[PDB]
Amino acid sequence: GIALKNVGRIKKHGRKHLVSKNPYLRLLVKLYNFLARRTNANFNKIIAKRLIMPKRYRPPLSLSKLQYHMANHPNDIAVVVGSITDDKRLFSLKQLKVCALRFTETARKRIEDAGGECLTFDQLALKYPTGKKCVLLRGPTKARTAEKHFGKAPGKPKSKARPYVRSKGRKFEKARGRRKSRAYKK
Amino acid sequence: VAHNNVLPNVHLHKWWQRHVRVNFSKNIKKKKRRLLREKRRKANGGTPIEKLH
Amino acid sequence: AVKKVGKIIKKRTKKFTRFQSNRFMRVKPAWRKPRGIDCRVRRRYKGTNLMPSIGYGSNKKTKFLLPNNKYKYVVKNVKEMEPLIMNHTKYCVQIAHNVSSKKRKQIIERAKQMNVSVINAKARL
Amino acid sequence: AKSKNHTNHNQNRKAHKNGIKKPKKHKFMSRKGLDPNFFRNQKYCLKGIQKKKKELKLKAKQEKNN
Amino acid sequence: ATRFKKNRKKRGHVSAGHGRVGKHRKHPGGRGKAGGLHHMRINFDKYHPGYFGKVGMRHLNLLKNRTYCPTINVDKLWGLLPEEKKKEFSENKDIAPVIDVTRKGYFKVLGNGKLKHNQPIVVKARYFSSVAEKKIKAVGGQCILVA
RNA sequence: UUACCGAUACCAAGCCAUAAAAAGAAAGAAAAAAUUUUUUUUUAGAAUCUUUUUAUGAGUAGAAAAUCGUGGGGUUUGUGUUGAAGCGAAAUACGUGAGUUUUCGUGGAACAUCUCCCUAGUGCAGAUCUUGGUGGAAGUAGCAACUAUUCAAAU
RNA sequence: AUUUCACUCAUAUUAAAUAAAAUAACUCCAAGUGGGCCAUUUUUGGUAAGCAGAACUGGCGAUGAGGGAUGCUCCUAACGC
RNA sequence: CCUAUUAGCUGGUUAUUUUCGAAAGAUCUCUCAGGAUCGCUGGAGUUGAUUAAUAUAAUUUUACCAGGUAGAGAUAAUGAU
RNA sequence: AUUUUAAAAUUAUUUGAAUUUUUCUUCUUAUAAUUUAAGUUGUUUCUAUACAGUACUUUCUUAACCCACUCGUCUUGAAACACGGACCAAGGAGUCUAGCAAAUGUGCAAGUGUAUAUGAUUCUUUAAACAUUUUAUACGCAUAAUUAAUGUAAUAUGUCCAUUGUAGAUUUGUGGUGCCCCACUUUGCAUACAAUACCGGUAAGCAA
RNA sequence: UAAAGCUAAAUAUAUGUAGGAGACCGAUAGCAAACAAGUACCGUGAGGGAAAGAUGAAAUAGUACUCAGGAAUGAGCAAU
Ligand SMILES: [Mg+2]
Ligand SMILES: [Mg+2]
Ligand SMILES: [Mg+2]
Ligand SMILES: [Mg+2]
Ligand SMILES: [Mg+2]
Ligand SMILES: [Mg+2]
Ligand SMILES: [Mg+2]
Ligand SMILES: [Mg+2]
Ligand SMILES: [Mg+2]
Ligand SMILES: [Mg+2]
Ligand SMILES: [Mg+2]
Ligand SMILES: [Mg+2]
Ligand SMILES: [Mg+2]
Ligand SMILES: [Mg+2]
Ligand SMILES: [Mg+2]
Ligand SMILES: [Mg+2]
Ligand SMILES: [Mg+2]
Ligand SMILES: [Mg+2]
Ligand SMILES: [Mg+2]
Ligand SMILES: [Mg+2]
Ligand SMILES: [Mg+2]
Ligand SMILES: [Mg+2]
Ligand SMILES: [Mg+2]
Ligand SMILES: [Mg+2]
Ligand SMILES: [Mg+2]
Ligand SMILES: [Mg+2]
Ligand SMILES: [Mg+2]
Ligand SMILES: [Mg+2]
Ligand SMILES: [Mg+2]
Ligand SMILES: [Mg+2]
Ligand SMILES: [Mg+2]
Ligand SMILES: [Mg+2]
Ligand SMILES: [Mg+2]
Repeated sequence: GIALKNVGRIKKHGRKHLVSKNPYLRLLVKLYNFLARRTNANFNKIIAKRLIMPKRYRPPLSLSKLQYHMANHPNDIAVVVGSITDDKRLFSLKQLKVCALRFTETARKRIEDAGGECLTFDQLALKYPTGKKCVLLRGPTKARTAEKHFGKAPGKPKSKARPYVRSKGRKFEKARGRRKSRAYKK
Repeated sequence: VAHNNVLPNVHLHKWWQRHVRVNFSKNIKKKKRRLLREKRRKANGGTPIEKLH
Repeated sequence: AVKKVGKIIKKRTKKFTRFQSNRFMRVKPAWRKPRGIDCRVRRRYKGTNLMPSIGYGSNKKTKFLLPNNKYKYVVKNVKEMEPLIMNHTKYCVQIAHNVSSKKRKQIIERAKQMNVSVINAKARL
Repeated sequence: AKSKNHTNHNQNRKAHKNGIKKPKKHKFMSRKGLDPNFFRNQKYCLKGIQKKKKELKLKAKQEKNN
Repeated sequence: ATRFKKNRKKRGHVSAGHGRVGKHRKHPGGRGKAGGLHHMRINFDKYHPGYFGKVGMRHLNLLKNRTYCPTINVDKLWGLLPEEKKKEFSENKDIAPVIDVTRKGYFKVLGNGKLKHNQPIVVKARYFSSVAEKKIKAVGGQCILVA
């Protein structure tokens, strides 16, 4: 015998392969695995990892937030591993160069009308092999509604979690345990 | 009940099996209805079967 | 008991019979894993039936070879045995059970022309 | 009818299964109920500092473009 | 599909995954929402705090059509126009648009966001909030009440 | 005080599997037998893939992955009066295993699909389990109330 | 108190030693369990008990192999071929 | 016939190999053969480390802190003698 | 098919210096070979000048030597003087529907889902498939919260700008050791910890 | 605009009768009943209620003749 933990074997804690079956995505995975291996650049490793993640870890990015992130980076390229969407709250748009996995129709029209362009990842592999003058960006990953129920249970003192309820009103879970007048508040 | 779920609400406490209705013929019926209102037109012989509202 | 002829080594030759299959005839000899408290075969008492395990596995380099030292491919008609003209020194053919005598004669006389061996070229004769 | 009623056999074996965890050692804590009349003044101080900093930033943005 | 169900994995085992000592008996704690306030109290308290008791006034015959009122913020107010029509109002300084939000299904104009500086606009609606009305007056516009 | 004998534990080497690692997506001739002529064998490049290195392997209740088999459906491409399915006995056969494959005999009319998918009334040693058939006990227990039968003939 | 600016505190042997220390930290969804017993040492009730009740460790349960003739708990030692 | 009424209780619960691996404590309960809830376990997924470092440790060393058990006392207090 | 190379060792000729003064004395200071390097090679015989023999492979049967209590179940504890099981064949037990959530795959995205119907040169199959009424208000969920409630409703017009700080992925410019890691410089995603402003309710102060 | 009245269509159909079809069952299955099945049989009565399909293409080929035996039945140099 011998006194090891998890005997002599090393633990890893994440996703290892694609689950999706889109042939084009499989070709992309092959390409960026090759690029990551043969030029250890830390730019292609991260991209090779990000396009393996599940849907909830590839959130969309709005046009306005993308323009805000690129304000001090003229004539550079923004790289997103998600979709980018339109934003009616903006009045005007600048000229931008953006590579993303998907664009919506309105966002694609607005970008090209200002003189910009939209890129796929196989073109970025051909023009910026090691990511020179490229900026990696992510969207908000904890803005989903499901994350509002996680954390401390609703009922523990000073929590912020939403409850699961049929509907909302004065008759739906507002009496005992949420006000001092019925025996205690939270 | 034991987990973080919503509290249950289902109204299944009477003899609910006697009156259940699966709809197998919602397109057969519309074919039948179309043929009847088309048969009416050939008997009106030129006048329409609608009325002004 | 280890058996070895050339480079092929077999780590055991006897079957793993099911526990209690020699005493009750409603119990068939095909191996089933014993579950249930107080077994004496699940608990590895000495003197009873052994259990199979991955340790008896065969060498990857000699895992499916026959004593002929070739792999076996089973054919049903003439057109299926044409991919063997490129790899005739590593494969041998065997004719399926449900083909008629007339079909068998042709399969055999083509295998002879291709210089591939036939495992059961004596049946229905 | 009678049974056991207390022991803590096995308890710290389970406790040390996933180690003894420590607090997370953050940098800032919340001054919610803490000493009043001293942190309101601190708010005033930081407002003055921020006003000065942003006035300088605006000024520089004004000259640099001429 | 019955092909991928978890029960097929336990087909040779005795207890079907429910344990030797504590079996799978039928309703060992009650039916439905039975034991709450007695022996299900902790689950109720930590997952649904304010469940017991009543509060408020009764409304005997509601008629929800009387208080239907969808809203729109001043953020989304220039976005209702097409981009080409949004464009010419920037160059020309003599003309402003007049927008009727009740033709789009909105009833009350609400005041979150920012309007473009010195870009006048005229808005029609049934209700306005104070902040929204001030923000419309600031860039040189006017609010009009309809019915 | 010495020698010796003795574990599934310790040491060295082979093999199976699990975990981790070093690498690979810009391809060219090697022997032997034959008297500078012929003949054999090979001449690889599937990404959950291919080579190579190290450490490790107990398990009830419980959880997960990969794999084996059954009735029926879509696609593909097959067997059969020169004998299908099924059944009996087997095998210089393959697999750690569930199993797969084949020979002989019987049989007399249909049977597959592993190319990839869909679907379910889909896998038994037990429940004083259900229905049907069959044993040892065994040529054994037993064939005991009601007084009682005999001689000769016919058929 | 905070905000700036200037100067300066060992590091290649790491502000004492040792470390198959990142086999780490965190979030989510769920199973089984909630009758225990035993040994050395401390210890309460009882004349005592293979009795009843506690403490710290290690076991048996959930576990086979060599030894104690024999033996759920003792000694050596934990398990691919 | 309603009716396949209800059962916190007895009995049963169907192929293979490989990997990880428990609890029989605790709080509330018309609760004591039950249950919810925390603890112990599996799976999924991010963030990190891959730089013989730092985070880290059922271990020591150096500096400092808190204690009234084994012992002792009866001429020091209390209570025995 | 180009780390069974390099190096190292050995042997025989050499180019020079030591010292231990020598047929294994040292220092690859020049070429050739060899292995002790760079995980087993060779010679004879037999099977045999065979075609299934009494030999070789394989499956059954029967001995020996060592070892081996009856399975399933409840239980701290089962070979038990604990319960079920005389034998064999067929049958035999976590499924269906509603409603919610988490995880994952797919489509579109501030929107999304063509309800009931209607249309068509749809009509064995077809009870399928196809279509949508010739500055465009059916309905659900989402896009805004909070209060018993009358109700009220998210920086603010100085600038289409997008609140503040600490750590932090990626990018920009110099130098260090080997595209990587460091020391400065530039930018500052996700997220963690805090600060600030504003909206609904309640206190406090003032109040036509 | 109460204390009198009538009235098609769009809706339903575990019954009766006819027609068509299915990723349904295949003689311990499917209706209790694939057959002289609500039949045989049980109960004073209200009621209860089964088991049981297959020679061969053709019997318009269902076994002629002989021997043994009281007969059943067996055997053949004999027969579909
Ligand atoms: Mg080991
Ligand atoms: Mg074998
Ligand atoms: Mg046991
Ligand atoms: Mg198990
Ligand atoms: Mg059970
Ligand atoms: Mg000795
Ligand atoms: Mg194991
Ligand atoms: Mg079926
Ligand atoms: Mg078959
Ligand atoms: Mg079944
Ligand atoms: Mg069966
Ligand atoms: Mg059986
Ligand atoms: Mg009998
Ligand atoms: Mg007798
Ligand atoms: Mg219990
Ligand atoms: Mg042990
Ligand atoms: Mg003894
Ligand atoms: Mg019942
Ligand atoms: Mg383990
Ligand atoms: Mg019990
Ligand atoms: Mg137990
Ligand atoms: Mg007992
Ligand atoms: Mg037992
Ligand atoms: Mg006894
Ligand atoms: Mg019992
Ligand atoms: Mg019995
Ligand atoms: Mg989802
Ligand atoms: Mg609703
Ligand atoms: Mg106000
Ligand atoms: Mg006044
Ligand atoms: Mg009337
Ligand atoms: Mg039919
Ligand atoms: Mg029947």
